[PDB]
Amino acid sequence: LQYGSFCTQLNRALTGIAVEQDKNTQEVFAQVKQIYKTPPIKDFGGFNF
Amino acid sequence: KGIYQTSNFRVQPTESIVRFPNITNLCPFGEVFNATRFASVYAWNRKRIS
Ligand SMILES: *[C@@H]1O[C@H](CO)[C@@H](O)[C@H](O)[C@H]1NC(C)=O
Repeated sequence: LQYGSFCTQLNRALTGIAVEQDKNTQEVFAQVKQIYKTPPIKDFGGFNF
Repeated sequence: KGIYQTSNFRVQPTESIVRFPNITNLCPFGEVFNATRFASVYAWNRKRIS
């Protein structure tokens, strides 16, 4: 406690890093809000997916 | 509006378990400091005390 607010600063930096990682994942994966479903019948011109 | 990760400042009482080996008998301190014949500085005696 004589040293000061080092631990709070490190915890804040790590929390910001984790929030930034979650933001990166959300901004790289949640591009579209409409969850489209694949059709049950697959006849895409002979292309096999 | 958010979620914060913080520390703790609480205090708790103490419960202790003490494990000490099976030992009963004294070891000689009242005769090494009370001996009449003491060794010299070149030929200092060395006694293992257990
Ligand atoms: C040496 O002997 C005296 C009495 O003879 C005793 O009071 C003293 O405690 C002894 N020394 C040690 C280190 O026990």
